[PDB]
Parts: sequence; structure tokens; C-alpha cells
Amino acid sequence: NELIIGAQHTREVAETQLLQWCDSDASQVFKALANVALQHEASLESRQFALLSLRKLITMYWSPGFEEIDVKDFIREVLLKLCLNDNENTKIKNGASYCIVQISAVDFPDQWPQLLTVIYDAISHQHSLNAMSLLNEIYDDVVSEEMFFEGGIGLATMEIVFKVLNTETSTLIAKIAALKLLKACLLQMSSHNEYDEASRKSFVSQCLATSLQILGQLLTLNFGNVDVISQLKFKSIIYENLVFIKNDFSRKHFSSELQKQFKIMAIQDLENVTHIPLLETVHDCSIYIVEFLTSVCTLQFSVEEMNKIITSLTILCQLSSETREIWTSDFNTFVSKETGLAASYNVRDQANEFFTSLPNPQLSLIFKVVSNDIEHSTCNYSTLESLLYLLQCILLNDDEITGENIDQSLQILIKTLENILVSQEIPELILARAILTIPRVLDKFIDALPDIKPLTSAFLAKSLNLALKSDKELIKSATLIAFTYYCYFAELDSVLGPEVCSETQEKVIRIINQVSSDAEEDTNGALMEVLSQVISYNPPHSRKEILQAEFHLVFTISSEDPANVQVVVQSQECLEKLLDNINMDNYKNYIELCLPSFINVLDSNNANNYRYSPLLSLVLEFITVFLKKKPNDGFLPDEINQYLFEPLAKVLAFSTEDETLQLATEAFSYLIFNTDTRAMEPRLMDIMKVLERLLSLEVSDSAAMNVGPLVVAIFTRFSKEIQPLIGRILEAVVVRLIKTQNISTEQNLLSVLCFLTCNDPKQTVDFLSSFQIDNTDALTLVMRKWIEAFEVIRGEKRIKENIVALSNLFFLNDKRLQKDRYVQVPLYTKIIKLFVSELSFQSKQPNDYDKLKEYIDGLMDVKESVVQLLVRFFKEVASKDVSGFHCIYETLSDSERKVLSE
Amino acid sequence: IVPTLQNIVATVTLGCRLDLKTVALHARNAEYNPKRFAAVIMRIREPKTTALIFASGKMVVTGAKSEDDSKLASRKYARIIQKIGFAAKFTDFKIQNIVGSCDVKFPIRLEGLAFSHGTFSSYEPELFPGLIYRMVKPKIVLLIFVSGKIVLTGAKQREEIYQAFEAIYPVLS
Repeated sequence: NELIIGAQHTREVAETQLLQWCDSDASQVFKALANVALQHEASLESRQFALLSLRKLITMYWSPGFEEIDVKDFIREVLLKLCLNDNENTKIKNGASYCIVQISAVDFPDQWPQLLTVIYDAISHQHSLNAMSLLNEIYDDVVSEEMFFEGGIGLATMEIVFKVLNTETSTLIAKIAALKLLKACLLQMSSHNEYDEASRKSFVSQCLATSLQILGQLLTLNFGNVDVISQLKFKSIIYENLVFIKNDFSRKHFSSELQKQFKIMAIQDLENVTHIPLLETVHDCSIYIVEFLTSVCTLQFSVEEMNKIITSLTILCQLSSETREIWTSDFNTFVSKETGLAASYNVRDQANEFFTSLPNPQLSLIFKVVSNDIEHSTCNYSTLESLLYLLQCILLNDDEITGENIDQSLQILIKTLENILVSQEIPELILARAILTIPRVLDKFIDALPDIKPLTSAFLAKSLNLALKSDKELIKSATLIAFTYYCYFAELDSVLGPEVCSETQEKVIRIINQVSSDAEEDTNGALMEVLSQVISYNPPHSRKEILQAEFHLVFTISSEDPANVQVVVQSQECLEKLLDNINMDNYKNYIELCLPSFINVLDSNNANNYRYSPLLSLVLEFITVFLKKKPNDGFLPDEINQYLFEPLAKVLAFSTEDETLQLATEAFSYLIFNTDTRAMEPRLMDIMKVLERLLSLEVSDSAAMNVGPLVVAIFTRFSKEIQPLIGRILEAVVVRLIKTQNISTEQNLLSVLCFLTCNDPKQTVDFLSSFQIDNTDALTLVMRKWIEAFEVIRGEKRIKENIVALSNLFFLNDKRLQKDRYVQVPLYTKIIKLFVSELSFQSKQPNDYDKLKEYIDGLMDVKESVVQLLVRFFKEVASKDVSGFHCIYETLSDSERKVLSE
Repeated sequence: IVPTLQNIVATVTLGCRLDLKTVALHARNAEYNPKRFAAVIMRIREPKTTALIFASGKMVVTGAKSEDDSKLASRKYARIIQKIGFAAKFTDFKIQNIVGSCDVKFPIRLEGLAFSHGTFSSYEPELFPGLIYRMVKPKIVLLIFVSGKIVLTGAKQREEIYQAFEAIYPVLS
């Protein structure tokens, strides 16, 4: 007690004494602790605090996963009464139950399987409310399908459940946790559907069939008006069970007559709930109701039933006053919701899912009904707000809608929608939904409406002009979203004049400026996503004011929110769609437009030593993209280099972080590739410093991964001043290679040697042999490492170039190369057998919800296959025995020398 | 008549491994029931798609009626899981294959058209309606129904579907 009092930050240090005591004799410590909470000579809160100590006490020593029989048994026995005692307050029983669950999930069967017998005794004989819900919780802990059936436990559980649901005398509160027990049971039923076993499948089917009529009678049951709130909870749980049955089990297990009965009964209950923490209780209850209605969408519906559902939901999906307040005081969340980024999923959020899955005729009839329900409700506004959100819901469903009265109802509806916009007294939310939803009406009936085409321009002008004038940006905050939908199907660039297209652009651009100014990190995506679709609508002619704008938009917007992901990708996407249809002539003005902003990013990060920043990486990406987007003709004008080398040069130089160095290196190499040669050779020495450091101890192998493309880019320009620095390149490359411990990067490094020996083999081998690293020749270790590279080499694509390299290498006639089990043999002898073996193997020719998981699952190109080059090589060398090949061929084993000719 | 893509499969490699539970904890409109289709289903408001986020990090998504829509959707899934206490760079997006449907709406004498191919066309109407066909350039599975509906799968872009449609169109005509 006193020690518990002290333990329960001075309390933290005080409980350190208890922890130190536990370090000794943890086994005995456990029972001593259990006694404290057991005894009534301790404050109830103190006993709970002992309970909460027992949590961490158990983990360290009782649970081997972190790494006495009577003692642990005593804990469980005391808890039996303490946790399940009704006189105990909820907090104490809950703290106890946490101990139950921890000990059980790790030790229950071996230590004490009959714990369940105690639970059945309590829940059945004593009707203990705590006991049943505690059992439900423990269900997931240990109740396995095997133990469910073979353990026979599931049988006792289900029969207990039906017993309890028979007892009308049992309280509603009892039946709530009973129903939750029922769902816990259903989960084990879930997996068995795909593969069935006679014995257990029969019992499962009987369980389902029994459960359905119990749930039906519970539906028929009504509860006192004194306690309505619990009923709602009681009601909600019921429905969730229903859905798990329908959406998880084969049709056979649920009958059509049952579906119709439950449909009607759920609609009536939904109406009653509509007519009535209270509001959130009702509203959470309603969601599972609607979800079942969805899962039984297939069944036909009556017009009166449809009107029931409409006039009920349109009341359910009314947003509260506080949510109106939230989106009025902060519209940045609003978009996070609208684009599905929010977590909240209310009735308004589930109804939208509902109407999608309906088949055509039901959907069309519902559309007709809501058509008139709208006109009837125009007076009351919030009714129209929610009902318009719902109209959007149907409209979203892909299937067509057709109706002879639908046609004229649609003209009247369009007139009403325009009335919404022209009126200046409209509430904010409803107008925002109208802007966001009119495009759904347009898309759904694009073919239907003969006047669709001028109407698209008319609505765009009206809505966007409206999006100019709004003291509150929520209207604008929705118009931008609506613009993506507009561009979903509105080929306005084709339909509208290029001047008309550009003015609509500049229009949105100003809208984005205004909205962005205060945009929250939640929304940057949607804004720039509109930015992209606007970009795609740019019109040979080049109008630089708008393009300068759109670019600076892109980059400003990305600036504040680099870390986010859709911002990153749609940014790169935007950038690429500017550089379309660009020739060297136009390409200049883009040079000046773009490079300064990117340059300044790296310069600013220089204060951060080019340490990774999401904006840093994002800009390096942008500049890689620009680089790639050069017009095919010609080379890179030098001034591009004048701007790009020194910043990127320092980028590499200072930075050490792998991924950022890589995002730079790619653009670096690509630039150096496309660039014209004459500009580079003054930069050659600087490029050599770069390639050196990238091949250096300071930089990790991950950094060294993408040095390759640069390497070939260096040769692409010329070789004249490359040769004197070759030896330097070779020393740097080999010193990097030896220390590397990434097999992928090592393979990439060896991939470089093809062109190196392609230009000249003599200097390569001579220099490498001559050079000594710590008075040790690098050539021997390089050859050995190359051998192990073979031993793990994967990808014939590198191999084909390896043949080209070996053609250069073999004729060198290097004498030194001529000069458990470990293969330590001269190279000239070794390589021939390995390639002959590869050729010999190649002579032998080696050749919907399920399907998705399966849907998951070099430097140069040589047209000649392995066989052709190998056979011509062997004809030219074996006959001529070049490079000491006479000894190798005459002492060659004939096991696969005969298979060689194949 | 160009055949409308009735579905699209898209895949992406989210930067990091994820804990399915957290997703089911945080966004919690993902139903995650291990050992039965063991990867989290998610669905969003628009466009309508399902997506299998895998713990191992990669991802598949289906439901888009267009390449662009499939992209737009997978992006939202990346964004959402990123808001869930993880880092993920949306990379390597690709469309492993699609499926395209178009009905001629007039039955034809397909008995002889099946024999015209014979080695390719396999026809067992009593077992199940339709006819399974292979077209060489490029490889693509075609389903040709006496009813008239043509399904196509295996493509990677709209051009493959359109060209296979047109290549097999006169033969069936």
C-alpha cells in the first residue's frame, strides 16, 4: 500500500524502488503485488494502480517474448471475482481485464484452458454483464478456428448466445454485449467460406440459420421510451452483424425472403430513428442501417419505400451546426474531406457509397424521385444542401439513367441549379455543394442534353466568375475541385477558342493564387491537380506570360508542401506538360524561366550544407525532368551548362546523403550526355573531381549506384582528354570497388568496365597491374572480385557486354593472367570453361480478387546472341591459341567441350 | 467502335513497408481480416476503386475507367497512407494490364469462324458461353461471344486494345 502509494515525476522515481525489488525474485514479486489489489486494505484507485503496474511487470519476465504455477494461478483466481464483481467500478474491472488479456493471449491453453469454464459459469449461471463482454474481448485472443470447432469452444459460445437471446428477461444491456459476442463468433465463420468441411460447415450453417431468426425477433422487439439511447446502440450492433453475414458468406447462407424481410424492417427502423451524445448516437446507429440497405441493394424497392429512404436520409445527412461552423471557419479541412482524404465517415459519407452499387432501374427510379423531392424542398435550404449532396451520389454511379419524365425533370433541375447561382442570398455550404455537383449532372447526361455544349461554357463562366467574388473562400475552395470534374469530360480546349481557353486558364490561376495563399498542407494536392489539368489545356504558338505564371504557380505551391506525395508527383507531371512541343528556339526562354528558381533552391540549402530537404529533392527531380525534355534535335546549349554544372557540382560535392546524391547524379549524367562536347572539356577536370568523390570512401555504395550513366556520358563527348585521366578514373573506380559491400552496386560498377576495355585494353591492364594499393597490386584482387561477380552475376544483359569486354581482354596475352574446395586458378584457364558452360546450358532451352496478389508478384546493346560471338571467338582463338590458349585448350576437359559445338 | 475499358489494373511501390492494422486503425474504412485475402482493402469517394495495400509496401488498384483516373486514384491512396504516420514516395507506377469490352450487338455464325482459327479458338459453349482467342500482335486474350460482346485482357495501353479489336474485327465480321 504505502509502496504502492509512493509508486503511484516523483512518483516515477518512487516506483523505481518497486522495479528494483521486482528485479529480484520476480516470481514471488508477482503474488505479493497481486495481494495488494486483492486486499481491501488499499484504496480502490491504489488497487487499480497496482493493476496498471502489473501490466509492465508481466511483460518483462512473465512473457518470454520480451526476452511460478501457484503465483500465476493466484492472480487469475483473485481476478475471477474482482474483475467480474458488479460492485466494482468500471475502471477497476477494466484494469483487471487487461491483465486477463495479456496473460491469456500468451499462456492460456497450456497454463489454464478451463478459464473458459469459469467464464461460462459466470455468464450463464450468474448472467454477469462483465463476464460476457470480457469473453467477447478474449475471443480474438485465443479463440482459433481449430479451438473453435475441435476445441469445441465455439459450440459452447454459440449455445450460450442463443440461450441469452432467448431470455427476454435479460436486460438490453446484456443483449448488447451478447450481440458483440455474436459478431466475434462470425469472424471465425468468415474464413471458412472459401474452403468447407462437412462436419464444421454443417454446424456453421445451422448457426447462421438459427442466428437469423433470433435477429429477426430482436428486430421486432421494441424497448421502453424511458431508455431510447441504449436502444440505438442496441440497434446499431444488430445491423452490423447483418452486414457481415451478407457481404462475407455465400448467397446460399442468406435467402432472398430473409433479405426482403430485413430490408423492410431496417427501413422502418431507419424511419423511426430519423424521427427521433444523443445526436451522434442516433447518427452512428444509422450508418450500419444504411450499409445493410446497400448490401441488399439488389432487391427491388417500392416507390413508397424509396420515398421513405429519401425523406429519411435527407434528414440524416444534414450536417450539424458545428460542422457548418468548422468548414466556415476553416475550409482547408473541407477539401481534405471532399477528395476522400478525411478520416471521418458519417451518414453523409456512407450514403454516397450506397447509391453507387444499385442496378439501373432502381437507380433511375430513385433519380426520378429525388428530381421532384428537390423542387418540393427549394424553400428550405439545408434540405436542398443535403439532398444535392445525395443527388451527386446517384450521379456518381457509372450506369446510365434514362426516363421519359427524367428528360424534362432534368431541364427543370438545371433551371433550379442556375437559380441557385444567380441568387445572392444563398448559404455558403449549399452553394459550394452546387458548384461541386453541377459538373456531375453535366457528366452523367452529357449525351442526353442536346444543348450540352454551349451549356458547358455557360456554367463554367458563371461558376468561375462567381469564384472571383467571395469574401469567404469556401465557394472558391470548392470551385477548384469542381474544375477537375469539369475537365473530366469537357474538351473545352477543343471546344472553346484558344483565347477562350487561355482566359479561362488565367482566370483559374488567379483563383488558385487567392486560395493557395492560405491553403493548408492537407490541400496542396487538389490545388496543383487542378494546376496540371489546366496545364494540359495550353495551346506551336507560345504565350510566355501565362506559362511563366503556371510555372511559378507550380513551384510556389510545391514549396510549402514538399514532403506530401501527390504534390511531388503531380508537380513533376505539371512540369513535364509544360515542356511539350518545345524546340531549341522556344527552349531558351524556358532556360531563363526555370533554372533560376531551381538554382536558388540548392543555393538556399547550401546554408543546410545540401542536407536532404524534401524541397531540395523535389527540385533535383524537376531539373532531371527539364533535362530529359530537351527537343530531340541538337545538343544542350552551353548556357544551360553555365547555369547547371556549378550548382549541381557543389550539390554532389557537399552532400553525402545517398538518395539526394542520386537524384542529383541522374540529372548530372543526363546533362553531361546530351550536352555538346566542346563545352565540356574545360569542365572535364571538375567532372573528374565529381566522379572521384562519388567513387570514394566518404560516399556510400548506394550513392555509387548511379555513377554509371555519367561514365558512358563522359565517353559520349570524346576521349582525347579522357585518356590522360583514365588512369585516375581506374584508380578511383577500383579503390571504390574494393571497399563496396553492396552486391547490386558492385555489379553496376563492374558493368562500367565494358566501354573502358572497349576503347583500349592495354592501358587498363597495364595501369591496374602497375598500381599498388598499400604495396599490393590491385589487378589480382580486381580479377578475383570479378570472378565472384560472375559467381553471383544476374542478368544476361550485362553478360553480352561482358563478351565485348572479353574480346578486348583475351588478346592482351597478359602473362600474369596466364599465371572445402576453393577455386584458385589462373584467369585465362578459368574464364573459358565458365563461358563454355554458360553456352552449354543455353544450348538447353529454359522456358479476380485472387489474381491481384499475383499481379504483384546493358550500357550497350548487342544484336548478336551469345552463341555467335562465342563460336567465332573460339574459332579465332582455339585454332590460333592466342594468349597462351594452346595449353588451356589442350588441357581443357571434354565433359562440355563436346557440348561446346552445340 | 473503340471498346471502352471496363476496368484497369494499376500497381505502385509505396516507399516503405506498412502496418495494415494502423491503416485499419487510422483511416479505418479499410477492412483487414488476415488469412482471408491477406492485404488491406481500401475504397475512396472518387474515383470508385478498390486497392490492396500490402504490408510489404507494393500496391494494386482497380476501378478506374481511364489511365489518367487510375493514376489519380493511386495517388490519393499514397497520400492517405502517408498521412498515416508513414513515408511513401509514389514511384514506379505502371499498368500491368487492363480489360476492354465492346458488344457488336449482332450475333454472327461463329461456328465456322472458330474453325477458321481452330488452333487458337477454343469453343465449348455448353460448358460456358463465349470463345477464347489469342491474337499474335501483341499477345492478348480475347473473349468473343455469340451474344456479341467482346472482352480483351493482357494489354498495357489503349493502343493495344484498339488494334487487337480492329485486327479481329473483320474476322468476326
